[PDB]
Amino acid sequence: DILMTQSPSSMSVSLGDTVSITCHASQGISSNIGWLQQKPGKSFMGLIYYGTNLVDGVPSRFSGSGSGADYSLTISSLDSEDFADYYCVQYAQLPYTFGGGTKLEIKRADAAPTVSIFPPSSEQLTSGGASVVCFLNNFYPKDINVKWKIDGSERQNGVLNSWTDQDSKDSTYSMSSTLTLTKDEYERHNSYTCEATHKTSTSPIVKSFNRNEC
Amino acid sequence: LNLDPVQLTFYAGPNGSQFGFSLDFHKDSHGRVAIVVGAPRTLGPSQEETGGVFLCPWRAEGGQCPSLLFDLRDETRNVGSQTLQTFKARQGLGASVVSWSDVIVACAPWQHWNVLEKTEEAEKTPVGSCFLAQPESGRRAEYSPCRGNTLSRIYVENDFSWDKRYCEAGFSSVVTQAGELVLGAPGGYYFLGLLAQAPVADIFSSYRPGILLWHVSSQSLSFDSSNPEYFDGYWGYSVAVGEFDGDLNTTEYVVGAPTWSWTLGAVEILDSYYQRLHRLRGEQMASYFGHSVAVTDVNGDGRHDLLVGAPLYMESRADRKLAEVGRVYLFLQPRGPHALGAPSLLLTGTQLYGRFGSAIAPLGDLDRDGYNDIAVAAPYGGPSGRGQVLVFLGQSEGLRSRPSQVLDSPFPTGSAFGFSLRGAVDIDDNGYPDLIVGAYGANQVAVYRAQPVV
Amino acid sequence: EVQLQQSGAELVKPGASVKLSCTASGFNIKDTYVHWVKQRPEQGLEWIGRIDPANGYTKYDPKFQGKATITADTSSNTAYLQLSSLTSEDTAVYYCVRPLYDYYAMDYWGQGTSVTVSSAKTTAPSVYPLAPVCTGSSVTLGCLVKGYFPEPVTLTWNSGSLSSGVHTFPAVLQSDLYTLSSSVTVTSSTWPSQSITCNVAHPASSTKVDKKIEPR
Amino acid sequence: GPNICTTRGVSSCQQCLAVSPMCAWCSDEALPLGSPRCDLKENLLKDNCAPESIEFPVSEARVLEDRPLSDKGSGDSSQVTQVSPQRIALRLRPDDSKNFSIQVRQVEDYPVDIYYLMDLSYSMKDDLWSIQNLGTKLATQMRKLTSNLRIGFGAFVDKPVSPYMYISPPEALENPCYDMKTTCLPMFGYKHVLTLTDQVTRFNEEVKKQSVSRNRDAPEGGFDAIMQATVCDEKIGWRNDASHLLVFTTDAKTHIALDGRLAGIVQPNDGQCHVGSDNHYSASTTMDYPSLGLMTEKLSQKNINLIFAVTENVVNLYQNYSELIPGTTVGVLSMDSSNVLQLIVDAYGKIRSKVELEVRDLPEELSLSFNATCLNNEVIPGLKSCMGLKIGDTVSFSIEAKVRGCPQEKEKSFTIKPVGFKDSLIVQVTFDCDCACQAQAEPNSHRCNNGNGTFECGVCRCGPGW
Ligand SMILES: *[C@@H]1O[C@H](CO)[C@@H](O[C@@H]2O[C@H](CO)[C@@H](O[C@@H]3O[C@H](CO[C@H]4O[C@H](CO)[C@@H](O)[C@H](O)[C@@H]4O)[C@@H](O)[C@H](O[C@H]4O[C@H](CO)[C@@H](O)[C@H](O)[C@@H]4O)[C@@H]3O)[C@H](O)[C@H]2NC(C)=O)[C@H](O)[C@H]1NC(C)=O
Ligand SMILES: N=C(N)c1ccc(C(=O)N[C@@H](Cc2ccc(O)cc2)C(=O)N2CCC(OCC(=O)O)CC2)cc1
Ligand SMILES: *[C@@H]1O[C@H](CO)[C@@H](O[C@@H]2O[C@H](CO)[C@@H](O)[C@H](O)[C@H]2NC(C)=O)[C@H](O)[C@H]1NC(C)=O
Ligand SMILES: *[C@@H]1O[C@H](CO)[C@@H](O)[C@H](O)[C@H]1NC(C)=O
Ligand SMILES: [Ca+2]
Ligand SMILES: [Ca+2]
Ligand SMILES: [Ca+2]
Ligand SMILES: [Ca+2]
Ligand SMILES: [Ca+2]
Ligand SMILES: [Ca+2]
Ligand SMILES: [Cl-]
Ligand SMILES: [Mg+2]
Repeated sequence: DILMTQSPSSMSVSLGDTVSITCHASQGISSNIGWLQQKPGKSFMGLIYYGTNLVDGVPSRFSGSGSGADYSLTISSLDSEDFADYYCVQYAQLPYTFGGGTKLEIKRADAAPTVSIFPPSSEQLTSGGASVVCFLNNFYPKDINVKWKIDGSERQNGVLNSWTDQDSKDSTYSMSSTLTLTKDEYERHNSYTCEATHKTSTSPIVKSFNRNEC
Repeated sequence: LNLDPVQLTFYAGPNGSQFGFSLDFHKDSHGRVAIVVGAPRTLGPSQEETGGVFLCPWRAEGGQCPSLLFDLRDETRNVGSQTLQTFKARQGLGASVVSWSDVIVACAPWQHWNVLEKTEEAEKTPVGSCFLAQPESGRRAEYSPCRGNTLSRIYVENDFSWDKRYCEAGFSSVVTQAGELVLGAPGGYYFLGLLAQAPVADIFSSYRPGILLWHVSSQSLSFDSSNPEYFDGYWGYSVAVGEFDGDLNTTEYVVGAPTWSWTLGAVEILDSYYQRLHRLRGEQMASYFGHSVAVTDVNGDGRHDLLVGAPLYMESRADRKLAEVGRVYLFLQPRGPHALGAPSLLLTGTQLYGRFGSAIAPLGDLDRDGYNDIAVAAPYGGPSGRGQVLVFLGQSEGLRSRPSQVLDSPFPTGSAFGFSLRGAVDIDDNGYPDLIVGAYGANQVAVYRAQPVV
Repeated sequence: EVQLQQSGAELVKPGASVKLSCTASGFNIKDTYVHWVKQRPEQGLEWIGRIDPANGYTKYDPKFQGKATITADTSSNTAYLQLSSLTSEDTAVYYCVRPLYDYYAMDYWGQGTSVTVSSAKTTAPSVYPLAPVCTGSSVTLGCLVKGYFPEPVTLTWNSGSLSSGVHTFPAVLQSDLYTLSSSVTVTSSTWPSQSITCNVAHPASSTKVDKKIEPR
Repeated sequence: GPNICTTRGVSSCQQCLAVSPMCAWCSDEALPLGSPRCDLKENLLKDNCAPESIEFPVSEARVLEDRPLSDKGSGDSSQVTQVSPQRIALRLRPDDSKNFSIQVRQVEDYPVDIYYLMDLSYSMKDDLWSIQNLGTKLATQMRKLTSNLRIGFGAFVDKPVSPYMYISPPEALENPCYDMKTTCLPMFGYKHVLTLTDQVTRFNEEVKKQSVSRNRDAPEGGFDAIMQATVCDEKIGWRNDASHLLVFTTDAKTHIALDGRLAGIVQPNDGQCHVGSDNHYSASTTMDYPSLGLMTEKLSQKNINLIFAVTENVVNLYQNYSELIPGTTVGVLSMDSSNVLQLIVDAYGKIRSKVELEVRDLPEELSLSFNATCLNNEVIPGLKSCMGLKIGDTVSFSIEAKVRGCPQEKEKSFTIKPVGFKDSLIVQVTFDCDCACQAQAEPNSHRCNNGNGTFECGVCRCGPGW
């Protein structure tokens, strides 16, 4: 099969910018390439076919170019609706193969996360389980790391993370981490911590609580 | 009657190009009339015959014409694990030309096409192709509705049904007043013959160079058949349009099928969905009834009439002998919804092998008497066999039985003077419609200007 | 206009079989190729195969040989994707695609059909309040929704009242069941002064439980 | 009494004879003033007219050549007689008529040429097998009817050009049967194989080396082959004094004139020979199929009797063509040509079962009428063609020649010939409108108004210029 190496994985830019996605193929495909758009939580829309031809109904700020095995999609002067996912696709050979994808994200000044740790609930503990929740809200850039420590020692088994898309108002991301222990193992220990590593601080932002203690 | 045979105008093309094989009038965006001439054996870039088109400005002195340029290079596309190729050698570009609005449509009926997939192939076959140009803007487009990418093995397994590989699309062509291009393809469906229609606007807007295989969603093709009467009938050898069902919102198609039903010949009138409204059967086998058709109201009742050329009709003569002279049939359209009856008039040639009826050109109202007139070609007629064009004037009962004027060929023997004809347009703006006659054997076109009635 | 209206979201068990539909509106499905594409967040977009509804001929990616079966009925102007011997890995959204002009392109896309394979039963969620630990100017509460199936759920603070400054997070599959959480941020003067409530509705099992957040 | 010879009042001898075929003129000096000189010949001798001065020519008809009809067409360098008489002298006076006779015989043991023109497209593969002994088997059966048989062979497929011909891949051009599991010849239009010869085993051995080809469309280019087999006299080898049989065998429709435009061919068929030393038809890819009219002209010009030997599925088609090509015979061919021998023998009998007369170069002022004697001495008025005949039968016709007025030219000759026959009857016609006394007149005679007139035949005529 033919590998479609689409770069970059994502990019942070602003309205009015002139950005350019690229797509490299494992061999010459002679302009038999299409470009797609997937707006968040929605289906697809064709942009380019045969390398340079606009699908009917597409603004002219979109444009395609390239030859051989290297092609590029360019968006002159970004609009607000242009922040979505984009894929290249080859049809020079069967099977058709797609690129990895490229998410266009909103650029803004860095922001540090607001950490908050929540001990297990009284109702949940009486059922036999114990879940410590840690919320990391409103930060930028998207890259972040969460580390769970029980009695000062790192813990990796039983964690469950979840992220949100770039918020519409402030262009910040947020994260939810959940450690789930049995009630019996939750009480063998006392300290419970979630560490947050972000580029907005060399020192990891820490929040914790001791069991029984308040 | 009042065409001037003394002061002619001659346009000429390259030797051996068959300049004059087809022609039509062309009005630019400002209403200026020119002549588009096809030359289906003009040499391409590789010194090989490919065909060509010429756009002749109107000059009373005639002369040479500039070329209307089209891409003559063979094309190759590797896509979908296949190889598409077009072959323009000896394609015959300009075997038919037609004009509508400010657009010229020139077709290459014998352009070949094949598709390669590993060891298999679609087979190199003449699907034909038409080229579209807007001369003032330089816009270009193509239309090839019979290209396919099915491999040869599939047609064999399905008994060659819907086999569009030998279409020769563009063999005949015509454009409706609304802008619908209609192509005749007499080799369609394994030589049964088909029609292909699409709006000129949608042909332009859906075309991009290098695709070779694309969709024109608004197009509509005729249908295959299991009836042996249609086998090898060359349905689409000639095409025309007119109003025949009373409803002025629908355009009806007229299709010639000169070998229909074991070479009996036939002409059919259809609606734009290719459902049949009437069928005119040939009178004599191998006479090529349907070789040519034209639509014009000759008796001034506002209802389009129909004439059919049978250039090889053999007239009965003394001592149980037959003489190939050709014949033209005229069918007057009856009032309201009724069938076209028996022929109203039979015009029969005189010179042996003259092929009277090879072409039939509506002239409009030549003598300005209120009735439309026609010109019939006998490209090998006349006392010398050099070719004649005979003019017949309209009247209240149809057409005159005798010609008002005969035009003898001004060219040498073998020019096929009259093989192509086109009238009903005033090229010099004198108020009278004129007549352009092609003589592809001499690589020339002659212009006959109409004058006030003497 | 060219529109591709696919069938509704499916929910099936492993080993069973499902058959999706793609109906052509505004055109004849016989006109062009019709492709099927599978989308997963990690693996991305994968091409299943194509059918030419004019003659029923098909092509397939060898990765899907056996599981995928593409058919088409020109009568109802509809194409089909049948999937057999389903698996966890066969959980994705499926699109039908056709070209605009170029015979081999991929320009028009259906809305997409969601498929979910699971042996899980209809299980109701378990709402838990999340109060902070024994200070600043801002205060953040939360709510936990654990162990329900299938999706989705609607979560609202004070029944649509408190809306701004709220984050509800996408559900996550935790061993055949889903889990979701939502946070909410106000000022220190607001709480525990005013009574904030987590409103969780799960229509599948038809439940609307609500927990009030109590401090510690 | 007063007849139309006198009551009409003539002025000269010439004017007298042109009144009625019965009038006579008396060129004698001794004749009463009131008595006429233009009367019935009886009434002239009744009035003492010197018999030598009587001008009364009589319409006659005497034979010049009168060879007897042959009994056997064998032997001779075509010293055979099948029409008798071969030349007569006809003489008519103005508005008169005279009758004469002609005998026509279907001579026994007449030489025969048979050129076998065969469809060799793919469906005739089995036909080739069943005719590998035809040359000898046919020689056996024709030996009962003629001692001078010559046979030949040619084959056709169609115009070797797209779209009739498969042109891809390159292997298909050398072997059109490549995508099957066989080998066939490359496509050929028309090839001559065997010039007419009496060595019949040349037919068998040539046919055994023949094989079929293959093309795309059902109609085939057989009419191209019929034209070349007709106009290439020397190459096919027709004899000047033999019945020419052209056997055309096919199981399919045929291309016709104006079909070639699907191959880009628009040039009309010129009706000339284009088979060179390679024995292939060299204009196949550049010249259109011939029309039925042009085929008729050449067949009649070369005396070729065309035989459509076709299968049941196309017998109606070719029966309808044969009605447009008079003189053409049709027979039903089996799906493997196994019955072609009896087909040819019955076609030859049908060809020689008719005697149809033809008139050439008949003057405008001459009209002819015919009474036919066919079968057994039965007269059939107004008929010039006998049918239902057998080899050796003889028929006869009674012709009457009536002339209207008297023409300017006094000597013309025309021809009576049976359709397809070599022999003919040459009728030399002389128009006897003058008097021999006119070739001895006195220009500027003293007795005629003081030299103002001319004296001829006993009367004074006004001289030239008056
Ligand atoms: C070779 O040549 C023959 C002779 O022409 C063709 O045979 C003729 O074919 C036509 C068309 O099919 C037939 O026309 C039909 O005639 C019918 C009446 O004919 C009767 O009387 C004749 C007397 O000779 C009989 O032979 C015959 O069997 C019938 O008993 C009509 O009823 C038909 O009318 C219908 O069709 C026409 C369109 O064709 C419509 O306009 C009518 O409204 C109606 O629907 C029809 O006119 C003709 O009868 C045939 N003649 C003979 C003698 O058979 C062959 O077809 C031709 N073959 C080839 C291969 O070329
Ligand atoms: N659209 C339709 N209704 C329609 C479709 C197809 C046809 C048609 O003609 N098919 C062909 C199918 C065929 C058969 C044998 C072969 O090798 C190659 C092709 C057919 O039967 N031939 C008749 C015999 C002839 O054999 C070759 C020869 O003689 O050299 C070739 C054409 C007619 C009508
Ligand atoms: C052909 O036969 C007809 C008889 O059917 C001949 O016509 C008759 O000729 C005799 C001759 O004296 C007349 O008395 C009759 O009145 C004629 N009958 C007619 C004209 O009906 C005719 O002369 C014969 N002609 C030839 C050339 O043989
Ligand atoms: C003319 O016919 C008569 C009988 O009607 C016949 O006796 C005579 O011989 C014929 N004329 C000739 C020249 O044979
Ligand atoms: Ca209409
Ligand atoms: Ca009319
Ligand atoms: Ca007029
Ligand atoms: Ca004019
Ligand atoms: Ca056979
Ligand atoms: Ca053929
Ligand atoms: Cl000139
Ligand atoms: Mg054949």
